[PDB]
Amino acid sequence: KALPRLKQRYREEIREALQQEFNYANVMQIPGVVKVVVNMGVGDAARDAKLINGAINDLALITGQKPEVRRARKSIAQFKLREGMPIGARVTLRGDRMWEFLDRLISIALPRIRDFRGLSPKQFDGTGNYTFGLNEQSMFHEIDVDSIDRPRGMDITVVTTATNDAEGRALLRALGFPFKEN
RNA sequence: AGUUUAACUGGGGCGGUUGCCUCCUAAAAUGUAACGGAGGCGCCCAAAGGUUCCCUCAACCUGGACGGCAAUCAGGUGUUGA
Ligand SMILES: [Mg+2]
Ligand SMILES: [Mg+2]
Ligand SMILES: [Mg+2]
Ligand SMILES: [Mg+2]
Ligand SMILES: [Mg+2]
Ligand SMILES: [Mg+2]
Ligand SMILES: [Mg+2]
Ligand SMILES: [Mg+2]
Ligand SMILES: [Mg+2]
Ligand SMILES: [Mg+2]
Repeated sequence: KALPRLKQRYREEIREALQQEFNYANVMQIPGVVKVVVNMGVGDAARDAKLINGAINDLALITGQKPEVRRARKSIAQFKLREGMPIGARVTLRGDRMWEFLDRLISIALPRIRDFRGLSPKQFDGTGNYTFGLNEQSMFHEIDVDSIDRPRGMDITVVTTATNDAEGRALLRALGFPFKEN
């Protein structure tokens, strides 16, 4: 009875546009976004685990889902890290949660991006993938700026079903992220 | 005053060893020496035990920023090279 505007968009207009613009043999060659990944590894828990709790608090308030933290999958003396210390916080999505969060992000954080300049095609990998790292956490609405103690990191990435980068870029710009003009 | 004050030893003495475990020497059953070649043990564990269940890496291209050659990542060749 309730469902996200991007879900509808995908069903009716994005799918039709991509089909027309690439002449797929079948309807569903249309790649579809698979997983929005939201993790973080500070690397500072090796000296103090207090900041990890705050980062997870930010992740929970941003998502409402309870992020996990992983240990030192290997151990490195140079990084002063031993296996078993928690360094990486994760929080994942799927489906309606994926696209509600994506709509909120596109509507709020992107126009809210200080000195926003658009994102380039070239950080793809040719297989329809898209991932990079957030300047600052404070960009988000539900988070409180008066309570942020130290500027820490967040990431909410997107992925595709695209076989190559061509379809990935086509559908992604159809969704309408701010690609550069070069 | 009665006694003790090791053996191995390529002469003795000084060095080193003295039991146990792994490999090679070992001639494709076992076994098989040398002061031959090389390494460890005199523990750890209420779970690192039992069982049931889930699942499997690392190699890999990219980076909304720190964050770098490497921190967490997901897309999608991935057969122990972890
Ligand atoms: Mg894809
Ligand atoms: Mg006598
Ligand atoms: Mg003798
Ligand atoms: Mg002699
Ligand atoms: Mg001698
Ligand atoms: Mg034999
Ligand atoms: Mg003999
Ligand atoms: Mg020894
Ligand atoms: Mg058990
Ligand atoms: Mg992935």
